[PDB]
Amino acid sequence: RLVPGAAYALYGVWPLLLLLLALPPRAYA
Repeated sequence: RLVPGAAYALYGVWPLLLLLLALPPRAYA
């Protein structure tokens, strides 16, 4: 029902931490 940000940042932050958990270095290594 169009959340007021409550279910927006929480949903857009999981993939960021997921990206950070498997984030590669600037030189790939």
